[PDB]
Amino acid sequence: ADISRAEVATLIEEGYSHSLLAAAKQGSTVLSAFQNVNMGTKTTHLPVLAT
Amino acid sequence: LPEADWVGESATDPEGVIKTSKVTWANRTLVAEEVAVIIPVPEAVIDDATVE
Repeated sequence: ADISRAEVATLIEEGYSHSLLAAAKQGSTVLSAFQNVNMGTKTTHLPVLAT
Repeated sequence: LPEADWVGESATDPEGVIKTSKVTWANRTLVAEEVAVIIPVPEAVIDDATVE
């Protein structure tokens, strides 16, 4: 007979590390690629030349 | 209200007896009752409207 690792139970504790717990966030492409128009209401009309 | 009467003066007639009369009171109540309304609206409508 002998004392295994299972025989000592929770006299052996398991540790924790947050060294893999990070994620860099990525913003939208279109809000950096193009002009951000500040709107004050739901609809803005923009006339364009058409013919 | 109570009623007075003219007494007369006798030891032996039905009159000459001073009549009994009552006073009475009644109860009136204020009972508070609730009146209410709920008016729902979208947040975007509050934000886009030109008035408060």
